Amino acid sequence: EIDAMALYRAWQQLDNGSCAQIRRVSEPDELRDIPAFYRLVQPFGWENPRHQQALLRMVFCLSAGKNVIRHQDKKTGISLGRALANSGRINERRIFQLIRADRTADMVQLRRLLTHAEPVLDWPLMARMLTWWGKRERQQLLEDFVLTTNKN
Amino acid sequence: EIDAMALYRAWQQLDNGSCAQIRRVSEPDELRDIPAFYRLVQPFGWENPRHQQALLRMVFCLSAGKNVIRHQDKKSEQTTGISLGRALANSGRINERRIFQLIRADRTADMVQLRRLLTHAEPVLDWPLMARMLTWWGKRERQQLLEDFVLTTNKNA
Amino acid sequence: AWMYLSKVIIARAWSRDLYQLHQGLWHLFPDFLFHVEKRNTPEGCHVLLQSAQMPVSTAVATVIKTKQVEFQLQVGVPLYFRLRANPIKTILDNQKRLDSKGNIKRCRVPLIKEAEQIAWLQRKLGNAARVEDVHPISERPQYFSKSGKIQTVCFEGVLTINDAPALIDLVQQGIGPAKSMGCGLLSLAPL
Amino acid sequence: MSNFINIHVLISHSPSCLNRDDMNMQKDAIFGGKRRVRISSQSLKRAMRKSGYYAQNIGESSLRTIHLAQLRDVLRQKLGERFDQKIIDKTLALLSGKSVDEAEKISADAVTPWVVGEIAWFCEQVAKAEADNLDDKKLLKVLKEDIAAIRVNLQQGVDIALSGRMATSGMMTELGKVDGAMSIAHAITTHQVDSDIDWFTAVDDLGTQEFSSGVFYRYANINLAQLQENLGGASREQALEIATHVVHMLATEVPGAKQRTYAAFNPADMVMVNFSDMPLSMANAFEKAVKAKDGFLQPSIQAFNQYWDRVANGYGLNGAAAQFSLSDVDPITAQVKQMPTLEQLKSWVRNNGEA
Repeated sequence: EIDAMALYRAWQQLDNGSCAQIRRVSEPDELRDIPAFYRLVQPFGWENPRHQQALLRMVFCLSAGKNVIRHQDKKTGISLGRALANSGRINERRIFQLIRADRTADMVQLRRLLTHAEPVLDWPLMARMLTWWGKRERQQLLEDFVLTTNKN
Repeated sequence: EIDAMALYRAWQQLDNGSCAQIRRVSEPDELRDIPAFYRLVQPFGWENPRHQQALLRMVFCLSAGKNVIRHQDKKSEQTTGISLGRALANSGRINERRIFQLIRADRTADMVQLRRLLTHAEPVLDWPLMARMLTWWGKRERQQLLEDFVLTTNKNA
Repeated sequence: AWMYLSKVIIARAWSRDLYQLHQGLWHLFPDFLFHVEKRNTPEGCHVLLQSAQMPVSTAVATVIKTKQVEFQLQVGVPLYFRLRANPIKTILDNQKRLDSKGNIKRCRVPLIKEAEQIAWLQRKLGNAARVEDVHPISERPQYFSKSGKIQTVCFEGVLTINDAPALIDLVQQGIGPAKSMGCGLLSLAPL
Repeated sequence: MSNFINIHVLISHSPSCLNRDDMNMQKDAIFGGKRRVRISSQSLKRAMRKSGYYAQNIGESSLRTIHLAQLRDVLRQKLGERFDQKIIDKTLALLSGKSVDEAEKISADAVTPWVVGEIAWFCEQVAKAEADNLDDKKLLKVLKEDIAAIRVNLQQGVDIALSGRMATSGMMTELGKVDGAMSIAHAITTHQVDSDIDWFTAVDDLGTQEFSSGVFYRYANINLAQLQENLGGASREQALEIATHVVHMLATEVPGAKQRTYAAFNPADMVMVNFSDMPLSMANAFEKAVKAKDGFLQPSIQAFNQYWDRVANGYGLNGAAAQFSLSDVDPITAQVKQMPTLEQLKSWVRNNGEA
């Protein structure tokens, strides 16, 4: 499996030029156009193809900013939907919009949400979610969000 | 009575040196010549002479290997689990005449042959039931072993 | 520089454990060194026995033959030898268990490397003789019931004598720990 | 054109920490009434397999395991650029007979030898079948038709073509059964290792034996026809090349860190290679255990030679034969071409017994 907290702390300690150069992508695959990216994800198994489409997503999300995603340890920790709902800055219809969006467009919407909310969550949990990222996971997202928003 | 699953769990967690050292015997009474044995079976009432013979048998079978006898709990439906004879028959590796010559084999001849069968068949079975069988081990428990074997083989065919 | 050497047997009755072998041996004498040559036969347990005193056969400890020797060794001559011993190192317990006096225990640990074991041999012989050829036969650990464990090694080979009386001193004293559990006895033979 | 090539080796090395049992004791074996020290053929084989000589002159060695999950990960990493992960999984699944999910543990029935080149080839056939609308059943059916095409891949798994393979499940049960070409015995010393001494009688009287070294007899033979077949029909030349590397390894390798006692001085203690129609072993030259002279090596060679003479003459062996030994022992009468160095012997094998 692919280390996730490692990558997180890696991103977090990145040099400003690099970070500023990765942030400039506007679509995950464009990371393959950027040298810094490769230098960043080499240690975490980018060379093994299985992980690439995962890494690409992880990094993409992290690329929302240097400290946009705030990782907090679990007391299963805090899921993405839970967090976005906790923020109080995300309207429900954007989650709606996200889970019906097509390939790649979804991630773009996601990263935008992340920059708007600055969520606090269990990063490796999200990491796994991104790792698989199917119909199941999107539905799970919306559900977490709704169920949270109700109680709070 | 003697706690079975306890003895099993102790045997599963014994240290490999003691384990290999025990396996090496060739007759149950030879276990008396081994320290690791005493430390193993003392928590389970070896100190009470009533329980001794029994323990000697149980361990001997267990001595086939650390994972030769695979315990499996009985299903809640069934009143008893898988007995030895059924297990052996289920293995498909044992010949009827081995079992026949087993139950007709003299004190002592008997346990040695059983251990050979156990290593050969690596049976999955309800262990505490086997343990009971070994606690008593008289004409009718032997005959019951043959029964279960023959009848299972006939059932399954 | 006298002694005598005797081939004895102990019935499997008393020969069940290491300590009981000890006992069986002293009971046929109203100190010594011994080497186990066959552990359980049905008849029992064969043993080569070097002693100060004369064995006479008992109920469980049967003397087979006995002859009485003293040593005349000429320096410079090479000889075959056989010695079962337990090479150890003494350390402070890493488990940091404590002694009755109140501080950390000491532990005897076997040397498990071939080179170290041979080194131990040459050291133990020291100036008495030089080892010209040795093979360090690995044996199964022995246990006993206090309770415990010793790990022996059986050296067989060729040495050359450098100091006859010293070597004889060695031969009658014994070489290494656990003298009372089968080790120690050094047997020499003409090439 | 004889079909068997017999390798007889006398090798001199330590008799300790080589091959131990479950209780810290060196393996042994009784022969002719005396206890010899033994190295077990599994140990020999695996020692050769993982040796550097093998890695540099035969190729990569088979990947033997029972852990299908971890093999799955390995095959993904090593083939993932050449097939899609799903084709790999399908292939391992068809060959092993188990389902390859992403579960943590997936065990085969037994530790099986795997050649990654072979697996790759199968991946080809699977993917091709997928593109050709073949169900698994006719896939198996057509693969059964040309097996040599599968055995060609054993040129990247020569240890398997040499010592064989059985499968209990999967498509390998009908496509993976390999009957080994090389037969190999357990190494036994030609002499008694226990000091030949009664210590009682000896203390009254107060050849020379070795102790830190011992002489072992290693026998192996190779079935050339069989090796050719297992390699997918390769030539007798490729056969003989491999057989030569086996003569070398057999003559030189000692399990573990240890090596031959005279490693730095000569290249081999004694080696004889002999072509024939029926394999026959020379172990009986040491039924009567060898007694020392200046150590055990040349009395052992003397025994070997005397017995070779008596057997060859008696049973009429006029197949090719060559021997390398730089000891001056009484010579071996039969038409046995002597070889000044080891390499010359190796080239004599490489050339089907004429060079």
